[PDB]
Amino acid sequence: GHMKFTDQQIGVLAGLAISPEWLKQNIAANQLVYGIVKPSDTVPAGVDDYSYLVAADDQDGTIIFFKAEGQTVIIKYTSQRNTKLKAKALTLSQLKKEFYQTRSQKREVDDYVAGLRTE
Repeated sequence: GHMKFTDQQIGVLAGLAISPEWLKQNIAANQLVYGIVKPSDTVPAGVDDYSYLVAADDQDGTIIFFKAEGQTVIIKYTSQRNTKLKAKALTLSQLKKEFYQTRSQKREVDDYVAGLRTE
């Protein structure tokens, strides 16, 4: 912990970085779930309390794992469910300066945080 931001707020940046259009299509109809891995369901290695973005209908379709630790985000995404994740490490600053530059944008980004499902 001892961090800043909230995971909710960071995941939008992490998926605007990785298929922003797929993030948008799903938020348009609220079809996007924000949920945590946990020792809960079938998952790959190295995500043990990572947040994962998927749509409720896109299970095998497309998926984006992320976790902010400190001032880094390790985005772990794939286009094939049955194979391991890629890795994009960025600083939390990188993502903020890509998808949180302006003041007006702080609406839209936080709007994508408030048009997700959580369960």
